[PDB]
Amino acid sequence: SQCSSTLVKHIKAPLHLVWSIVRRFDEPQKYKPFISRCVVQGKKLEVGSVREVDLKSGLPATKSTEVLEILDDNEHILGIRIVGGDHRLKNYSSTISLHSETIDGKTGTLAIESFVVDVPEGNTKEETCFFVEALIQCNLNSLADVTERLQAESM
Amino acid sequence: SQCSSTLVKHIKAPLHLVWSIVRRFDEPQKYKPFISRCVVQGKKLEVGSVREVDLKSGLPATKSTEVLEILDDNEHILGIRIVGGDHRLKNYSSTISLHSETIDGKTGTLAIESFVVDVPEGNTKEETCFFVEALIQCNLNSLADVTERLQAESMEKKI
Repeated sequence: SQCSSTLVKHIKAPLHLVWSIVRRFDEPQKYKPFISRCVVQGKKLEVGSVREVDLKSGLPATKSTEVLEILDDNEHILGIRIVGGDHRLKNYSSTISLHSETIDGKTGTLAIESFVVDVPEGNTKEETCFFVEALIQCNLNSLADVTERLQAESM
Repeated sequence: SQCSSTLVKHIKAPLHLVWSIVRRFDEPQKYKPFISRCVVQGKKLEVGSVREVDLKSGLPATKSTEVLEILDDNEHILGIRIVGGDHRLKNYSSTISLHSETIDGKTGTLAIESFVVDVPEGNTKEETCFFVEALIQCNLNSLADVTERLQAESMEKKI
């Protein structure tokens, strides 16, 4: 009836740098490959700020409206809830927490993204949820590439 | 700039049965899981015939317009081309063939499906193809499920 799943990604870059990008609720296109532009109505980073995402051309969907639900600069957590948009996903919530770990002897970040979303009418978990897992996996993969180029650029 | 890939499915049912379903160009609902309605204009399944597919509710796209390109009852090939719909898929074309096999001392069918589609611009092949492979793997796995249940039912009719 509803599907929750958790995606994990190891990143070869320092936590503060990774947070610096993740934390931008007004700039998801920073690393999310399917976003074209983003507009935040109100003060960009408060809990309750709505954003209006425009996806890129030639994808199944074109727009998404999302609400920032948690931004914790302390425990490094970011929660959103999608609330509208032509993708037709219903009741989607997603949290990304960021933990400090050590990868290949140097400092690194674990990304943990959880999400919950209703399985559409007439379709099974087995048909649907691997698409949502894929998108996020892709989103995290891109965060890694982006952050690591940034951490490499610093040298 | 183009996304090309082939998928494979080993199905535990006779070829006559799988083809029985797969050749149904007017009813991809029989096994494809996202499809709600299929209208076919004029001739049912003759090369050139077009189908308007309606997707089920709550999905990122609602309609697809596809064309029958190959229907071969003898060689067991079904080729289609998508030419419209709101999935925004550009130059999608797919083709599926069914082949007979004897594996583990029990008859069966290998299905093998190859697709080709344009990659959305401003996105890379890496970010986008696995999505198309996955949907097809999804249809293939479903085909095995549907087909194999039918075999089991038929084998239940043992008297």
